[PDB]
Amino acid sequence: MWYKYFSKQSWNLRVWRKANLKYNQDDFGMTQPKYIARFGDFRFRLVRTEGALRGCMFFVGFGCFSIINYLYGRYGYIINESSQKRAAQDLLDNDMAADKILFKNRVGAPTRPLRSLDDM
Amino acid sequence: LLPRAQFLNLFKYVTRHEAVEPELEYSKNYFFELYMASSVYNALLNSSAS
Amino acid sequence: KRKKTSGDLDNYDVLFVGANLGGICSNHFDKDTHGKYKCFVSFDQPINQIYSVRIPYEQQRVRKSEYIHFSKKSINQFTPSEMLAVKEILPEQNAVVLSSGRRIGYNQLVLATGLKHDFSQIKGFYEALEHPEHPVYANRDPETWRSAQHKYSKYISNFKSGDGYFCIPEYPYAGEVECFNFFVSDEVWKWAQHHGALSPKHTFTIVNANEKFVHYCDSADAFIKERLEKRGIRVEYNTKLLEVHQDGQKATFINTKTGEKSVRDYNNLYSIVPSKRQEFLDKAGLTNGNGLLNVDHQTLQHKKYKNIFGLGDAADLPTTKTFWAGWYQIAVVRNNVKRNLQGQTLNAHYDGFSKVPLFTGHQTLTYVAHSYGGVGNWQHLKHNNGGILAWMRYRSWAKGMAKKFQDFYNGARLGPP
Amino acid sequence: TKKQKMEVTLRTPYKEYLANFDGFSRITAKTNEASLVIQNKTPASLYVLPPGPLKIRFTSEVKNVSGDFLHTGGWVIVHADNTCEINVMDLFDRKEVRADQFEKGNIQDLDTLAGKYAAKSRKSTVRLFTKATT
Amino acid sequence: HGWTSMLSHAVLLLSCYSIIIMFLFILGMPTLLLYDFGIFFLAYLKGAGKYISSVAEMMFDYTACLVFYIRILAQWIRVVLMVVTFISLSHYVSDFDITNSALIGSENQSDSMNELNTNFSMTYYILTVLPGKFIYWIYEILHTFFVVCSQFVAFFAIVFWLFLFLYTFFIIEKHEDFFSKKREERKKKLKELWNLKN
Amino acid sequence: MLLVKAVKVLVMGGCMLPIAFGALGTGVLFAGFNVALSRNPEETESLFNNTLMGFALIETFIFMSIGLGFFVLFA
Amino acid sequence: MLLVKAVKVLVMGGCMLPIAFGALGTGVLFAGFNVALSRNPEETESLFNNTLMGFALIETFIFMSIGLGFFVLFA
Amino acid sequence: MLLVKAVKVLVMGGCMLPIAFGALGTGVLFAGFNVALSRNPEETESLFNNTLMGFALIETFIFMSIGLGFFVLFA
Amino acid sequence: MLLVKAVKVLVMGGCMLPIAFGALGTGVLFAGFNVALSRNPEETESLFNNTLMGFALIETFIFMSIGLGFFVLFA
Amino acid sequence: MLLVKAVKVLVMGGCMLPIAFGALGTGVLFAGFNVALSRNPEETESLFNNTLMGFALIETFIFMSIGLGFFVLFA
Amino acid sequence: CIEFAFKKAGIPIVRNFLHSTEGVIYGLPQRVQRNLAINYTVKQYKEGKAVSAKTIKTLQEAFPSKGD
Ligand SMILES: CCCCCCCCCCCCCCCCCC(=O)OC[C@H](COP(=O)([O-])OCC(O)COP(=O)([O-])OC[C@@H](COC(=O)CCCCCCCCCCCCCCCCC)OC(=O)CCCCCCCCCCCCCCCCC)OC(=O)CCCCCCCCCCCCCCCCC
Ligand SMILES: CCCCCCCCCCCCCCCCCC(=O)OC[C@H](COP(=O)([O-])OCC(O)COP(=O)([O-])OC[C@@H](COC(=O)CCCCCCCCCCCCCCCCC)OC(=O)CCCCCCCCCCCCCCCCC)OC(=O)CCCCCCCCCCCCCCCCC
Ligand SMILES: CCCCCCCCCCCCCCCCCC(=O)OC[C@H](COP(=O)([O-])OCC(O)COP(=O)([O-])OC[C@@H](COC(=O)CCCCCCCCCCCCCCCCC)OC(=O)CCCCCCCCCCCCCCCCC)OC(=O)CCCCCCCCCCCCCCCCC
Ligand SMILES: NC(=O)c1ccc[n+]([C@@H]2O[C@H](COP(=O)([O-])OP(=O)(O)OC[C@H]3O[C@@H](n4cnc5c(N)ncnc54)[C@H](O)[C@@H]3O)[C@@H](O)[C@H]2O)c1
Repeated sequence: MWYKYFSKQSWNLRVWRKANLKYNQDDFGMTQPKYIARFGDFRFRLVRTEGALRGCMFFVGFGCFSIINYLYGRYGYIINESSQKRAAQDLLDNDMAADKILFKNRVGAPTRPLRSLDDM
Repeated sequence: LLPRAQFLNLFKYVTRHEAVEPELEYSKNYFFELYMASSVYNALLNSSAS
Repeated sequence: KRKKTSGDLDNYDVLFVGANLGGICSNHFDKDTHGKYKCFVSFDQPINQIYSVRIPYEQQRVRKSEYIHFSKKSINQFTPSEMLAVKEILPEQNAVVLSSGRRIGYNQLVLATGLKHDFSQIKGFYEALEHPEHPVYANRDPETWRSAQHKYSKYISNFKSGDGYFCIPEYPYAGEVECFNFFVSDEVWKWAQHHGALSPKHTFTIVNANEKFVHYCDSADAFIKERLEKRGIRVEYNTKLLEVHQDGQKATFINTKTGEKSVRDYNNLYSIVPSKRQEFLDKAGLTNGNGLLNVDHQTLQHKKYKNIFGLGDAADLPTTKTFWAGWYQIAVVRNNVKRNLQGQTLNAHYDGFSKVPLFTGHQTLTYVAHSYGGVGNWQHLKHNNGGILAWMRYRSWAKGMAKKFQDFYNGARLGPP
Repeated sequence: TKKQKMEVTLRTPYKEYLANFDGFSRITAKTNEASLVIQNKTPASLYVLPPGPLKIRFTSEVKNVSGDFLHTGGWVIVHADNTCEINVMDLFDRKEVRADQFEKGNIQDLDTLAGKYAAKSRKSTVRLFTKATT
Repeated sequence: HGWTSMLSHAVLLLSCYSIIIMFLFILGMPTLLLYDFGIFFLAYLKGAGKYISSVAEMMFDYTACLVFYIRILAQWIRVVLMVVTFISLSHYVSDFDITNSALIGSENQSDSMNELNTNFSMTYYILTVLPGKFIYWIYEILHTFFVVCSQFVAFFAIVFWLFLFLYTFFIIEKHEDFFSKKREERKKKLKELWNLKN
Repeated sequence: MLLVKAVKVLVMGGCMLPIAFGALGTGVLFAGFNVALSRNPEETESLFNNTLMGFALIETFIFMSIGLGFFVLFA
Repeated sequence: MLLVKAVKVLVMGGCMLPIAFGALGTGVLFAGFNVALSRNPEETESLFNNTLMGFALIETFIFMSIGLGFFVLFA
Repeated sequence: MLLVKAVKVLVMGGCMLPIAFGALGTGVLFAGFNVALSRNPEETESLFNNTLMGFALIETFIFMSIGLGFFVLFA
Repeated sequence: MLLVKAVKVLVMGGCMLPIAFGALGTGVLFAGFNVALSRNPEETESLFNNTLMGFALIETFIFMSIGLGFFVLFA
Repeated sequence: MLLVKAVKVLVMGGCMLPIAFGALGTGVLFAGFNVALSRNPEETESLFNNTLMGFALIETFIFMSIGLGFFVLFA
Repeated sequence: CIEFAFKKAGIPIVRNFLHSTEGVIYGLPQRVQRNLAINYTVKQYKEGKAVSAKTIKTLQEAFPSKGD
């Protein structure tokens, strides 16, 4: 007679795999938007819940960020080595130009940088 | 005349007539007496005269 | 500075019947005359749904606050309004009787009653469309729903299985091309069949009461019928929905051509609300045949009773009854009416321009542009097979169109030109 | 819908002073929180006046009334149709105050949670009435 | 810690280990709580998403997980205030003035007893200067009591009491109520004994 | 170069401005909750819930800026 | 050159000013909703909706500023 | 070098800005509590717990700021 | 050296900002205590206690800044 | 050297910020005291005393600032 | 106070006006004095069960209160 003492007020939820099936995912959350495309639809179709998706993508992010940061260390010079060589000589070209137009006192100190606009 | 319980629940919805000098929680109970005593006081006079 | 005119008068010099397009004309008619005239408006319904973004609304690209607008907002503050329908029209006496019975006189009448929806044409339809769970869907939302109801967005999503029917009522009806969502559903329902969300034994057919989809544009109707076949959709012409049983999910159809009716099980049903001609326009002898106003195609002026005009859907014009089509009709009516009050001639002619988007995919569309003679402009049926071009044009109509109807009703933004 | 310029009704269970009057120009009373002023076009609202003073201006002098009264407590209601009604337990003029006759045997009170507030009000009126005479 | 003074060469040994223990196991309390939520643990913190992009929520969900720990780790700044304020008082008391002028029969003759010791402070020393030194002493100890007594409560009232009130709860719905109906039947079986007034 | 680096670290300090407004916005929200509670203590649940929900959005902007801070500091 | 670049990153930091005001304005709006709820809690859904709606308009300015930031940061 | 270090210490001063708003937000919070308390003292306990609770979240941001302060000053 | 000290002492001056806000919050706190007392003077002592309690949490932030001030001024 | 002296004399000026906030806080406190007095004049002496008490707390910050000011100006 | 008198104690508004005038009933003219009078009888109605006379009208006699 265990069903005699079972309280039906526990039917407020339908718990299955640590998830309540009576959740209006169509009106709240990442699943509410109906303008989602083939990829976003196939993604939720697999997991059925944003909670499981967000939880898995939580760790996948550390994996991807640590990977791209590695590739940017190992590789990367393929697309930025030019901007470094340019700034290297540019940092020297502008320094050589400063020594030409700058007031140096009896010691090598630019004590008058605001003498004119070109000096600033 | 409706009882206190029905009158209070009905009166708390009052919004057209502002009640801020006494707060609604007090004005609801006070105006209930006026609503009840007025009818009672009026009836006694009619019966006493009759 | 300026004072609001009185609404409790016995007669006016201009009278508009309608708020959707009748309010846009008044707000535009005043700015054209600077308020030299007193115009009255009398609409029937308090709320005007933006059916031009109905599909973006079903995709939840537009919130319910940008899809629902009160009729008062379309009308300006200076012009008075009253939500009472006209009970009868007396052209010989130049007056109008309202539901209450107050006689009102006029010098110029503009009719914009459009096509009034009649849910009673389909028994058991409104009762099922209001149910938050029954799979019966329609083209508009009832007035008994609150902000927490989103059943409109479940027609495409909740089609896990069963027989689907897309019903089109008998012409004239409202929402010819702006409510055809059977191209986006096919693409969305194509994905479901790929991963099993949609059962393989399902049937979706288009039940068209009319013989053709677009009556006044053959080039547009040819593309639709051509694209339906390439996609694999089935159609049944001359058949119109007749009854809806919410208990057993039975839909009684009838082939008007053969008069043979049948009953078919459904699990996801969509139907454009059918219209119905109003008798007070026939008692006055204004409509012609189908029930549309008999007015000129160029000047929009009524054949008889030159002091009466008509625009929108109620007008009998060989063109697609759209909103952009109405934009060009507002400028013409306010012009001719402006010339009628001055006795001058009518130099404003309407070319029959009508512009409505056709959503060919989940995020792609193509504009159906055509003049009176069905001839299309540079936009007619462009980027129809999808692509980057249709994608951008889709976002511009879904994310930036409902934000404009607030201005149209206010007055800050006028028509296209 | 709407009513005329205004109408005020001052009634007492034992006598009616003004069934309906319009000549008055303004009304001022003291509520629990602060003093208010009810005149023409005053929005709809409810008020409960403790036993304080009630002063009302008359454009034309009304017989038997001075326009300055001390009420023992009443209810006030301003209906939506620009109409206010004043109902008090009792009313009298300041000239009949007969001051210095207070505390003539009713000083005793009971030490309870209700008697504390009971005396609180009684003391408030004494302090009020003394000022009302001025 | 007095009874541990002979148990090692460091009087505060047990206190130095306990502060690390206290830190590690309090640092693990949030970690095991997420393990108890499961893979949905991010919904228990932030709730439902807003955008369809998982990458976008990924950034909002990371902030939710950091805040989850910052509510805890940020409360250790309170402990620093308690220590800093405790040291400031030990410094003032340890460096408080004590001289042979306060000693009875001092034999520390070389400790400024036989020298000229003048100052440039306010005279009436015991009336102006020395009371002021005790005035500041009373301030250092009153400020210390307020900080340690207030920050001590705020630490546990937030790290445990409030932290668990936000992320944990108890349900009101019940699954079985067979005690209520047995007590009624059991009370009828004892109806006669109660009639005797036990 | 060296100055732009100095501005980056400087902008990171400016990120503490929402932190200041977030504190005031919190006291203001809880100050109203107290009043709103005394006016009608029957509905503690809704008021209390809407409070933290507001607090959520308030602090959301706070951490949003912190992200923007480190972003400009390294990008 | 680099001077203008320094102002570019500086303006980028300035975008955190509405973020601070958006936080304060949030608490103020919800603080009123709390009081408004206790006053007449029958219209929870109505008042609740208007609250989130207004807030959405706030983040519009916020995101607008950030967009303006990256724009001037790169253009 | 010397410039950036001067800016790091400068930002460390900026952290004292929330400390100011926290004081005002605190007085405002307890200012409302006294009013909310005088309005309905029967429910003092509820108001009181919510009062101190909000205060905790207030100085939480303040402590959070000091973190970022020392961070940039040493990182 | 002195230059870094110059910006340190500059930061040390910033500590007077909470000292300023603390005064305004104090005036606001006692302002509410007065009006709140008038509405329900029966519980004067209760309001008075919570009044001074808030002023303490104010100085909590104040002394905190002064600590942070002197620290960074010498560390 | 000389530059540190300059920032010192400037910080000394910063002490006038609490002097400004303390003024506004005083106006607000007495503003509520007036309204609070009209609400319940029966306790004028109580409100009046607590009123001045708050102001005394306002000057506390004033003395704290000017004190810290002259110190930093000479230390 | 009229508000807290009813909140912290079951004192109706009418009873409050009575206790308010209680201290000034003698000051007011005799016209008002005769008006401020409550004297009746209440019986629990069996043949002769109870007979209660309500004459105080200020204490917990006619308008009971929680405080009393
Ligand atoms: C360069 C360095 C590279 C380094 C590489 C390092 C190595 C990398 C390897 C590892 C890669 C990472 C692994 C990822 C997989 C891991 C799993 C996972 O995370 O999930 C996938 C994950 C899912 O994404 P999601 O965010 O969850 O999806 C969002 C919604 O859910 C989606 O919702 P939806 O599905 O419903 O619909 C989506 C879409 C609808 O989409 C569609 O429908 C299109 C579908 C087309 C399909 C095409 C089919 C093709 C078929 C093949 C061809 C046919 C076959 C022919 C065969 C021929 C054979 C020869 O609807 C929209 O309208 C979207 C909004 C509009 C687009 C917004 C784009 C913003 C970009 C802003 C920058 C603009 C830059 C412009 C200028 C650029 C010039 C360079 O993928 C990603 O996250 C992509 C990366 C996102 C990072 C964004 C941050 C960077 C910002 C952009 C860069 C800005 C420029 C910066 C520098 C510029 C310098 C010039
Ligand atoms: C120096 C490092 C410092 C970091 C220290 C951090 C230490 C953290 C310690 C915490 C403990 C970690 C141990 C985890 C135990 C996991 C055990 C387990 O596996 O049980 C499963 C258990 C899930 O079970 P459940 O939730 O109870 O119920 C599941 C439902 O029934 C399921 O319902 P459903 O069936 O509807 O869901 C569907 C499905 C949905 O799943 C998806 O989302 C799908 C994802 C996409 C998959 C790819 C799809 C590809 C599609 C291909 C399509 C092909 C088409 C072909 C077509 C065919 C064409 C013909 O969901 C799942 O089944 C997956 C759930 C399990 C995922 C477990 C992920 C674990 C990742 C851990 C990686 C790192 C471990 C390192 C350990 C190192 C130890 C030395 O996993 C968890 O509970 C995860 C909880 C972990 C939370 C830990 C958070 C701690 C904080 C970490 C970050 C803190 C940062 C701040 C640092 C501050 C300084 C302190
Ligand atoms: C027809 C008439 C014929 C007769 C006429 C007779 C006329 C007589 C003329 C007399 C001429 C002057 C006498 C000169 C000889 C003085 C000999 C002496 O021992 O003084 C040494 C004494 C210490 O100096 P020193 O040893 O030479 O060392 C040099 C430097 O001090 C060293 O520098 P430092 O910085 O290192 O020193 C620290 C500094 C520390 O800084 C200070 O000076 C401390 C003072 C701060 C408090 C200042 C406020 C005092 C006011 C309190 C009362 C206010 C009431 C009203 C307030 C209303 C507010 C709006 O000084 C001290 O340490 C002072 C400690 C000793 C005083 C504290 C104890 C006082 C006992 C009080 C008991 C009172 C009970 C009643 C008894 C009265 C009779 C015995 O010098 C003085 O204090 C001069 C006193 C000048 C008189 C001031 C007037 C006081 C007014 C009292 C008001 C209440 C009575 C009003 C009566 C009205 C009558 C109409
Ligand atoms: N797709 C749809 O289902 C649908 C439905 C309605 C409108 N629309 C769009 O709205 C555009 C313009 O609409 P419209 O102006 O032609 O008509 P309408 O649908 O906007 O309605 C006409 C207005 O007048 C009122 N009305 C109708 N009969 C009335 C009567 N006897 N008395 C008083 N008022 C009366 C209506 O309530 C309404 O305010 C159309 O081009 C169409 O695209 C679409």
